[PDB]
Amino acid sequence: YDQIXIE
Amino acid sequence: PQITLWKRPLVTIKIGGQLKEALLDTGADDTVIEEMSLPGRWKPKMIGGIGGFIKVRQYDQIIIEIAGHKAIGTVLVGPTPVNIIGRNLLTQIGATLNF
Amino acid sequence: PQITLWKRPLVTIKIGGQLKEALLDTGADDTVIEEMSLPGRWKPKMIGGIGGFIKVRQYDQIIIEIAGHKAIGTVLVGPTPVNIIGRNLLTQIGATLNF
Ligand SMILES: [Cl-]
Ligand SMILES: [Cl-]
Ligand SMILES: [Cl-]
Ligand SMILES: [Cl-]
Ligand SMILES: [Cl-]
Repeated sequence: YDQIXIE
Repeated sequence: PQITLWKRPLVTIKIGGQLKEALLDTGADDTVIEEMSLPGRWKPKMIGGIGGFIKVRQYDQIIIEIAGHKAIGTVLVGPTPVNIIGRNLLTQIGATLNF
Repeated sequence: PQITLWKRPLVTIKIGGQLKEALLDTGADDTVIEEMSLPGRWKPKMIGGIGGFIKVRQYDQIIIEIAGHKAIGTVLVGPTPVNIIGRNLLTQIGATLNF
């Protein structure tokens, strides 16, 4: 699955 | 513009006639915004972040202005901590990372 | 270099004598690396994002070489799904977002 990293 | 990174790279976006704040996020494949109403049908999508996976609503071909640049593309709606502009729309506005 | 965003902006880093691949992430305040040993004292931290929070170990004054540029700063270590170079080190290598 697609990855969304803000943090 | 040339945006340095000493502060979060927050910009104003416009979606559905309304202004919002969003983070320019090179670590994001996709654009994710907090709950709002968008037109048309949506499709399911699962996305992964630092803490695990969430379900979102995928809307395609949405008109969005990002720091005054026009984009038209996929917007995900779901329980994100902050509005995120990801690479799908960063490429539309011509953004690059430079060092 | 100028890095386009058609693909994830992955680079080689050296940290703790180890070569790793990491994501240049303008959406991350902090640098977060998968489990590894680092020298010195540490203290626990919680960091959050899509999917919620994870617990990490915070190490200060860690030197990293990022795509051939050396930087020093705090590095968080824990169960991140991907190694992240966040703004605290991106600033040190002079990285900017341009469009
Ligand atoms: Cl798109
Ligand atoms: Cl990729
Ligand atoms: Cl190790
Ligand atoms: Cl730091
Ligand atoms: Cl600077």
